[PDB]
Amino acid sequence: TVTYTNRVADARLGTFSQLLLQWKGSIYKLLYSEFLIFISLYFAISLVYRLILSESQRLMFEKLALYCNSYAELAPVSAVLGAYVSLVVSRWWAQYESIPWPDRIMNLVSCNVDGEDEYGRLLRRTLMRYSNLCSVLILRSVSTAVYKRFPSMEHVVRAGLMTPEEHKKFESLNSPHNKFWIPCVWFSNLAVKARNEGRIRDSVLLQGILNELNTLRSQCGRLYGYDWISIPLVYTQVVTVAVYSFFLACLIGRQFLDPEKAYPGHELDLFVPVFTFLQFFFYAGWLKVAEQLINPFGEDDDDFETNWLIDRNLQVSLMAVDEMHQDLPILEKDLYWNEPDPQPPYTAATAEYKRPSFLGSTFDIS
Amino acid sequence: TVTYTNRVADARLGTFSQLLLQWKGSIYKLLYSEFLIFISLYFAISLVYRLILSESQRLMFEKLALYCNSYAELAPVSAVLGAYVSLVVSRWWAQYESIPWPDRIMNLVSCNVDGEDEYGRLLRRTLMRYSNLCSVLILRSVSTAVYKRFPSMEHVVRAGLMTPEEHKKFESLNSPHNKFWIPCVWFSNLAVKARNEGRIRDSVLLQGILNELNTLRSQCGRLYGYDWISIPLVYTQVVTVAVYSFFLACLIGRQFLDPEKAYPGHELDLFVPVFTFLQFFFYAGWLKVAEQLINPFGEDDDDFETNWLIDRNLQVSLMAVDEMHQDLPILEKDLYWNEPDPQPPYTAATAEYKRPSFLGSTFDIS
Amino acid sequence: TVTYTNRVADARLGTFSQLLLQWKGSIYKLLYSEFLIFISLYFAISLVYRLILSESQRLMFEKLALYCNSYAELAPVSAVLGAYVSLVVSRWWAQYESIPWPDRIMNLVSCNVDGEDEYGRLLRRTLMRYSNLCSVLILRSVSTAVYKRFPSMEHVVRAGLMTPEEHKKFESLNSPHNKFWIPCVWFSNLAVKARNEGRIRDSVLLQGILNELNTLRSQCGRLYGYDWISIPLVYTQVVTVAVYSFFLACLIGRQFLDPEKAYPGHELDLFVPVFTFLQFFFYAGWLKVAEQLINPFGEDDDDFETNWLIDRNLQVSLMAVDEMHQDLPILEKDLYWNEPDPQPPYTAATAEYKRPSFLGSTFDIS
Amino acid sequence: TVTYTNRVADARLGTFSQLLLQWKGSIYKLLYSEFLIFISLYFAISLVYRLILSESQRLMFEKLALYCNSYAELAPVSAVLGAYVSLVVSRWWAQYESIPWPDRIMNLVSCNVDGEDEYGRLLRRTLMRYSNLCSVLILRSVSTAVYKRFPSMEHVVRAGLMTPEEHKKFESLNSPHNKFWIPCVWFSNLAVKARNEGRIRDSVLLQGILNELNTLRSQCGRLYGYDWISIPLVYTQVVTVAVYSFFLACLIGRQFLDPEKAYPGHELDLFVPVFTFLQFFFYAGWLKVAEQLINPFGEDDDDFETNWLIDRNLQVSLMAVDEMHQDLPILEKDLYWNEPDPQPPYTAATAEYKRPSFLGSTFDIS
Amino acid sequence: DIQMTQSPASLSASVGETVTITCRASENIYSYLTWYQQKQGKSPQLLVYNAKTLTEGVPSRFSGSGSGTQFSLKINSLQPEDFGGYFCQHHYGTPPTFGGGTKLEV
Amino acid sequence: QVQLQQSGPELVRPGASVKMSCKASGYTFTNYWMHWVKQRPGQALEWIGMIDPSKSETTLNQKFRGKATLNVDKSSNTAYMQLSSLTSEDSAVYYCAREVYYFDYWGQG
Ligand SMILES: [Ca+2]
Ligand SMILES: [Ca+2]
Ligand SMILES: [Ca+2]
Ligand SMILES: [Ca+2]
Ligand SMILES: [Ca+2]
Ligand SMILES: [Cl-]
Ligand SMILES: [Cl-]
Ligand SMILES: [Cl-]
Ligand SMILES: [Cl-]
Ligand SMILES: [Cl-]
Ligand SMILES: [Cl-]
Ligand SMILES: [Cl-]
Ligand SMILES: [Cl-]
Ligand SMILES: [Cl-]
Ligand SMILES: [Cl-]
Ligand SMILES: [Cl-]
Ligand SMILES: [Cl-]
Ligand SMILES: [K+]
Ligand SMILES: [K+]
Ligand SMILES: [K+]
Ligand SMILES: [K+]
Repeated sequence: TVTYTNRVADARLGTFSQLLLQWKGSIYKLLYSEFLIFISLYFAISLVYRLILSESQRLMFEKLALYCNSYAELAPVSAVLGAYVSLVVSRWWAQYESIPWPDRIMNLVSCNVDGEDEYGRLLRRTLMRYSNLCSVLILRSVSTAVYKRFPSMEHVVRAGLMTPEEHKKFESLNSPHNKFWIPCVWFSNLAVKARNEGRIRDSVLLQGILNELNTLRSQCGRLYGYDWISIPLVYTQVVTVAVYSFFLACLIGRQFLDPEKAYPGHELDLFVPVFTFLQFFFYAGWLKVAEQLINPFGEDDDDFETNWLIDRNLQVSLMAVDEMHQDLPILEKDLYWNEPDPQPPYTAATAEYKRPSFLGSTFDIS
Repeated sequence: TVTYTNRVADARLGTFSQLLLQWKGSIYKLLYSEFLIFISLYFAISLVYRLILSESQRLMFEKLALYCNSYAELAPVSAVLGAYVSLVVSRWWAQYESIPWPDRIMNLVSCNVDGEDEYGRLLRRTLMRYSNLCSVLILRSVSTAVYKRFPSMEHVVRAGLMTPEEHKKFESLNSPHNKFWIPCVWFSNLAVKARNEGRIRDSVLLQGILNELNTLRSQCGRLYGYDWISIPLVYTQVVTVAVYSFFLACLIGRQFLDPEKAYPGHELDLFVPVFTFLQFFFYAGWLKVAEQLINPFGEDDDDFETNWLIDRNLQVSLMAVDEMHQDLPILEKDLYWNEPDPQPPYTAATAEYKRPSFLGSTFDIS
Repeated sequence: TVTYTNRVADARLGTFSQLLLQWKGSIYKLLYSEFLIFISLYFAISLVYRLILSESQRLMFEKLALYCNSYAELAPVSAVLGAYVSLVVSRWWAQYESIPWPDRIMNLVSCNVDGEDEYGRLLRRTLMRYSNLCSVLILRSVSTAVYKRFPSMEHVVRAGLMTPEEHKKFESLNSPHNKFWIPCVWFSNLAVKARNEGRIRDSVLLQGILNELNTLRSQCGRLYGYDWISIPLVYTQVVTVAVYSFFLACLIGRQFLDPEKAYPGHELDLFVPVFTFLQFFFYAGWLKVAEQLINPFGEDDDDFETNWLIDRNLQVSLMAVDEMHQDLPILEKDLYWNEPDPQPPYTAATAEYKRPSFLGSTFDIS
Repeated sequence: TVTYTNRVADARLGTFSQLLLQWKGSIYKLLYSEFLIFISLYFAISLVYRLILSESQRLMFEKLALYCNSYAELAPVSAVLGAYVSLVVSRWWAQYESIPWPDRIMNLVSCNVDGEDEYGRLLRRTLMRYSNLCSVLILRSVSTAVYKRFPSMEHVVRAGLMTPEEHKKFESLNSPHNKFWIPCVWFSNLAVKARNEGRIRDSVLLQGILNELNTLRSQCGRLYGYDWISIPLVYTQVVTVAVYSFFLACLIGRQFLDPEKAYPGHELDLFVPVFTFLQFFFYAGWLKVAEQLINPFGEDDDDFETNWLIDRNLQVSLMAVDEMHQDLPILEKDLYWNEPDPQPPYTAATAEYKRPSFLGSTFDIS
Repeated sequence: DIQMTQSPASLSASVGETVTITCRASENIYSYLTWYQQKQGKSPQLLVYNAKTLTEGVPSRFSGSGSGTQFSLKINSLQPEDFGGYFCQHHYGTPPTFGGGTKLEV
Repeated sequence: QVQLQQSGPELVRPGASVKMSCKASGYTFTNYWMHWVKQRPGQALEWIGMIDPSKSETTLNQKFRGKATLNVDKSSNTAYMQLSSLTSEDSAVYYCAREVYYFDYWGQG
């Protein structure tokens, strides 16, 4: 979604430093408001201490800052943050791999639903659309980016993802629960009807198509599960309390105290707490990692591109089962027909990558 | 169960702060009683020191508090807590994914058990009910929320999840062990009988239905395993001993000592230990995460909604194999019949999400 | 890719020490430039302090160095680095196992596509090439090492991985998305056509070949996913900010202060911060682990050898379905035909490894 | 390989203490040389300080030791070590589960390759040998213990794992890459030929045998992958640099300084750094865990017993498909034929283990 | 670097004849060799690539062979057009050094 | 049709610098590496270097390290080469060629 994969392909001098200059989906963009509020509260307190407090009040503030500073300890924050963010990242990738792709069903429907006639074409196209509909229905239930594009079931119809008859049949089935599973049932019935009409040879080929359907259903279920079962609220609150406890301590504890009073640890007054602000970006930015990935189907820069996926799948799906049904290129003899040990060429820049075969660690390299 | 997924969809200013104002399934609701006892014991000790102890006794208390405070070390608690809570969270999600869903069997039974006649209808409906019964039986064995709804096998019958004949057959089978596996055997026998009556064409389709049944059986087994094999008691006791040792130390160590005596570290008297109470919410709340998820089938706010699942599954199951058996909508040509590269529309709010195809990191974006 | 597996086979005296003398894919080669910049910035600051600053300025620098040194804390860096590098290492191995291997399809196509005639040969060879093409297409999309060898679809054709007719058919199919999935559809169609021509006996054997194809498609999808879904940028930036914050502190904090001034902790002046430089190799090298493996398909020393894999797969693939189709060695009686309990020999060096059968822990060893 | 499973069966008084007295595959055997070098370097430095250095030089050494001691910090070493050893242990167990076992193919070939005549026997025996050959070939490529037993392909033949005709066919197939995959192709071809000769009834049974073969091929591939893709060298170097940095600091920092000089922390001179040596065993021994398991196919005490596995598999494999083909014991009525609820007896020592059935947590135990 | 040694420096033949130019590699370059034809003043043109494969326009009378370190171009049944410059180039790595050349005169 | 159109002939005084062009057309500019060859009468063709149009990665010949410079303009589909510290020996014919495992299209020079 914010892909920088090609920038970090090699481990060169500025592989990671270069990324500090990027704004899209960056730490600056996510921390902006929070950082400013921190900056303000800090320098506000700083001026109150330098310009308002009396000599006697300043002595109390200095004693209060020493108290607060002794409680700004990251080690407990690092512990709970690391674990929580690890949990979020785990679910984040699991949710991605749970986005259903048509390609596996697409391959079977394209080759095993017979007929080069309009009905065979309508049959194959309708089967794929039942798959894409099972997906679009669940995606608009879990993704705010998709829902805002299909806010009502009418949008789904007008977008060409569901026919008005299907919508009628959809409404006809009375159920109080999410009907995303309906197209998945239609598919199995239509696949069986297709087999009875002789469009699907065996039951082995039919069950094979039914299996890939069931797999797609399990994908939609996983998406439903992660949307329904949030990370327990108590856990989320714990990590924000811990993080905020730290920044609360820093607000006062990290104040630059009087250099003249010579407090151990506060010998220099820089006015601006460089390292405390660097700690804020670290921990507030670290919390923002979880903050952004806790729901990867939202509208964040790094949230999944669910609407593009829908478009790509629609185009590719139909194309593979229609224009490509039993449509192959001209079979030719391959360029290595009479060559048992082909030696495919290398460009000038890639010849260093033509390596001898790795036989095993145990063998002597001679 | 306590779903806030939509609130945390985007990483905005108050994405996580907002959740601190929520009560249901919150850290406040789970810590309430414990916190009050801590508060009390603390201020109770505080008054004894300020108002009761003599000048000589106060010096001992101050020496005792310095001793206790040196043993309030979070680092070892963070170590054992983080590991333990991670184990609980791991089992927590594994148990969720072990809750059986009818949808995969539902799809096969609806399309592969032939007959639009009352027997074909009774056959399909009875097959699904044998699945839902295999589930309801195990759920009421592991979930207190479910058991309190089906305390006796009569409740199961009167609720319409088991027929009185089935209950008679159930009792007839003499076994001292949990019979949740019985409906799962009936299903396989009824599925075979259905095939012999010609209601199930091939064995390929029959074995396919038998496989999805066995999968559901494995789901029930996982639920049985997690209920039977608790996290080892010694491990649970260890983490509570560590946590309580910390709060025991804090009860005395974190007392506000005499400012006049000028003890290093105790220069300011605030009467209320703000950061120690913030540490209590952190660790006591962190322990409550494990405390709540160690049995996700209980009656906690964030425990699974097992009774709703049973209701939803019952409704959807029967509906898909009865009203939807070989019942499809009118096949139409799709809106993109003559469009090879469809361009589904976007709402005004979602046009920014129409992206160019991601081809790969290696390709030049031009 | 940089395999030292045989060197670390045994845990001897210098098993790991020996590896410190290796340059290829080493910590020295990856840190070289960064280290020099650190060295320079350090000794530059060091000379400014020793030779330029006035007695009064030196006192400020010493107070500034004490401030910076108090913020060079590795514990928070270790936390975020360890977690981040673990995530990178996790994805690193997942991407490797996602590199498709022909061997499973290779075995089926070689034995189940009938015909010892030129067509049977052309059929089997064309099937394998559709698999290898599905791979090469995705590899050149995710691997810079491969793309620089196949920068254009013409390179793919001229290299003998795609025929010009296939390229014509390829172009004929209008789609804005990555067409790596095309050969995977052709395969299923060609496999079905082969079955209709009587070259594939049953549908059981056909579906078996179609399944191994779908698996290969899922492999290509995983590669696409890891290339598309980068580790969230904010997370990457967080860990570089944390690491750099530490080295910024060290640049000044780790300066050798005046020994005469007798600062606690700075009693000895060695001019060269041995342990600080050793800490740099540790953390900068630890960050380089993630820096190198975050994209294992690049041109790093330890990045995957994707071009060799392509070559090996091409050679082996065709060879197994052509020269090896229904081509077996002469069946003989094995050397242990009349020996029920064979005792295969051992070399002189390996006789110590002939062990008695492990029966189980519970059995008494007598 | 060094199995102590039965010793640690129960958690008694000396369950783990007893293991400190064992030498085979122990921490003492792996650390011996390193420890002596450490011991020597330490006491060598110690004598130079006590007997050689002048009063003025001793003061510098004492200042140098305080500097080194401040950099012997285990916390960063624990971080990188724990992560690295965890990665090694993960791969260690994954490689074990990747060692192919014949049992699953063995069961199918034994029962589904028809014929009680010499050919049926030769057919089944040759099929199993093609599996065991696919394994032995890969094992001798990744295991130094196996390679030293099969240094050349002639050893494989003379050991009775490959016939000389097979070796001839092996050489006839021209390929520059590791041919471990060859027997796996022969198997699929021989299995198909067997089916065409009427020795394998259906294609369902043939594909079932082909699937278990493909699984075995995937096992060999995993072994090849772990042998080829070493843990990135930079990562290995990082952890040794960190560990050695610590022991370098300890060599000087942990020296017993002059008690008279009364350095804070160095009030007592024991000559022998008991706890520093105990820290050496901890960290150097912890590194030896990774050092030994980074290649579990070597010749370490705790490295896998790959040669015994080869022997066991050979014996059992052939025996199950030859002497056991369609050879069953006399069918009898079981001892519980008329007993619906059998109560198998218990020995005197095990009667305490006859427990009532666990019905579920929710049920009242009455 | 890989050294390309071409011979003969110049060959003289008449129409109808069949000549053979030879390029020899300093080290193994597998089948990575290309043959170019360059007529005085004009820019070179690709004849054979990948050691054997003829390009688009090249007539059947041109053929290449060899592998490893010994390659050769063979022009059978000469024509008037076939008179001019001929050189080879290896394509195994960087820099892709060229051959000395051959002047084919009437 | 693939066509590589280079700049016109140039004349400079020793020590100066020159920058010649090569405009490609009829194919995707960024998908083929661009090479530069030096042609002197009596000597063999010298390989100057190559450039990756996509990322402008240059790979020069050690013999031309300080003499030649490569860069491209993806927008205008033209490649450039700059020769510095020109001497009498830097006088020659300079080509730009397209690579596809071989140099199949050269410029006029
Ligand atoms: Ca989000
Ligand atoms: Ca609970
Ligand atoms: Ca080993
Ligand atoms: Ca890389
Ligand atoms: Ca035990
Ligand atoms: Cl801390
Ligand atoms: Cl599901
Ligand atoms: Cl600061
Ligand atoms: Cl602590
Ligand atoms: Cl089970
Ligand atoms: Cl407090
Ligand atoms: Cl620290
Ligand atoms: Cl996929
Ligand atoms: Cl230092
Ligand atoms: Cl430490
Ligand atoms: Cl494999
Ligand atoms: Cl010690
Ligand atoms: K960097
Ligand atoms: K916030
Ligand atoms: K060592
Ligand atoms: K013990």
